[PDB]
Amino acid sequence: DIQMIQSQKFMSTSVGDRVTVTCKASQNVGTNVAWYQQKPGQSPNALIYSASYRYSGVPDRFTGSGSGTDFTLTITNVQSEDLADYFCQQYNSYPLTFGTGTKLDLKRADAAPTVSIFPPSSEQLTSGGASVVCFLNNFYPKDINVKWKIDGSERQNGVLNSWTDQDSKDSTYSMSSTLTLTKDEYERHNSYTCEATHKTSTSPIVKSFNRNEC
Amino acid sequence: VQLQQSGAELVKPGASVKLSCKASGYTFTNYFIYWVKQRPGQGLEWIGEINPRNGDTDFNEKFESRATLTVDKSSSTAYMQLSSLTSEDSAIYYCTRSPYGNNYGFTYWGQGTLVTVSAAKTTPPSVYPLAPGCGDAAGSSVTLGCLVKGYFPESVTVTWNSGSLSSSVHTFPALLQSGLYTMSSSVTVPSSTWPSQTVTCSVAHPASSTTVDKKLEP
Amino acid sequence: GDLQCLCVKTTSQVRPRHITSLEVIKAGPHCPTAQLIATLKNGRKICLDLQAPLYKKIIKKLLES
Amino acid sequence: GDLQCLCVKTTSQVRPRHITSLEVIKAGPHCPTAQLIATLKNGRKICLDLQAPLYKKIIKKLLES
Repeated sequence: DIQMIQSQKFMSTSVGDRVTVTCKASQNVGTNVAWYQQKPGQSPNALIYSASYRYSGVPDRFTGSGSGTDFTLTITNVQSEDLADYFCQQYNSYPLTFGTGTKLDLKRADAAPTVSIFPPSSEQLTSGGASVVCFLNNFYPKDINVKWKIDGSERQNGVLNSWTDQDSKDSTYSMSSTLTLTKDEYERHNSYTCEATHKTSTSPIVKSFNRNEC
Repeated sequence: VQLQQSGAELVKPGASVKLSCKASGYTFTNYFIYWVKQRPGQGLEWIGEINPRNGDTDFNEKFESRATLTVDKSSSTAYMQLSSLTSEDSAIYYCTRSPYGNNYGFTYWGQGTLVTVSAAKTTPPSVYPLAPGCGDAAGSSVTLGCLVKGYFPESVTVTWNSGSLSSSVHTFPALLQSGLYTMSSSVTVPSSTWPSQTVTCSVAHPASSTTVDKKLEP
Repeated sequence: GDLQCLCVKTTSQVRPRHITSLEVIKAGPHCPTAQLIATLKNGRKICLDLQAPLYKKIIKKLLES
Repeated sequence: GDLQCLCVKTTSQVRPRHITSLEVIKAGPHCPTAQLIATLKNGRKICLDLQAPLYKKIIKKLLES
């Protein structure tokens, strides 16, 4: 066990930037280094070996550097496809050691969260509960706050949200506002509105539905 | 596929879990096999290697006891049991390969198998349709979702119409709700023609083996 | 993706003045990595290491008789 | 105990015209199968079968010079 110190773990750059994944060795390995590419929610693909020699079918953009205890991974031109994760390796002493990882984000056209209102499921009246969701997608940055409006008031009984890892074609996150309310309190109230305060618009964008008719 | 893998599942602390791995070609007997688990929070850790010809290994000293490798020349097969779990064994396992036998990085990997430690109450997946209707619905691209909550164990995948518009796909992570999980998904689709075409979200949960696909209309 | 690599493991013992050819097969559609096969005096094919200045030094011992 | 076989797939279908050189390697210690590689006229290598009597078909066509 040696460990490979990765100084940067969370980075972000534009379309066509030179990036340097910092990876320094605790003890000497001697050129026996490897860089990988972990696709979001996919197996790490073989990138390059010995901080110089590239594998079969690897684009010219990738370039390794340094030897011994100091190594560096550089990249010339980046595309929407090149957005992923990159890891560090050493192979000279068993047990063989990895690292931590260094993610990246591509900078492009900034978006406003296109929110849609969704009435609770028709099966929710045959199970015991409520499911009010406002799906928001394509926005920047990942930092947003969820607010609600019911009959003028608000509830925060069980609003559980989750952010997606940005798509490899638009580079924008998506959040879902899941509710876990009861049946009785739900039926009593009428108007249902979900508020989303963000930098994209001064006033929180909402979408409301009436209990009447629907 | 050359390096397939087993199904994803969870088990109780202090137990045993047996994995599987197959290969294709002579690129088995000569090449050294490796096993690694992905946290994925902290990072990657090495378990050990194993010669296919002989049987000689060389595990990691920190995770030696929580390891057991038996390679069978049956059909290029490689198994791994786990000697007593804890709670940190919550990591997705891989069955990797290397091009120069036991050195020069890690070429082939594989799909993987997700393993967690908790042993809570098992629950089949709950699927609920989420469509507009009655409101406005008018626009250029009306997006829709399908809620898949209240399930156990993990491993879940939902696909809309087998892939009608794969551009800007959405996959909302699981949330631990009441000893179970809460998952959701959506996709983008033009409002050019909606009241005509049929759309069904195909829900998979191989951990408990259940499939529910519901029709969507306003 | 039929044909595959022609090497397995590196060799420790290296005899600078006992070799003839050095087939340096670069990465291709077949083998995902480069190759350094040498032919011995007796005709025995072996693989070598890339990283280390093996060849950097071996060349001389081949070129200077 | 290094040096892996070059072939993984047998194959039989091929053009008897578009080819350059062919060789057969004996079942050595490093490679147990009967190797039969042939260098393509375009710059690639392909393998063949033992009991498939189509290897002879091409040999003859090359001596016609």
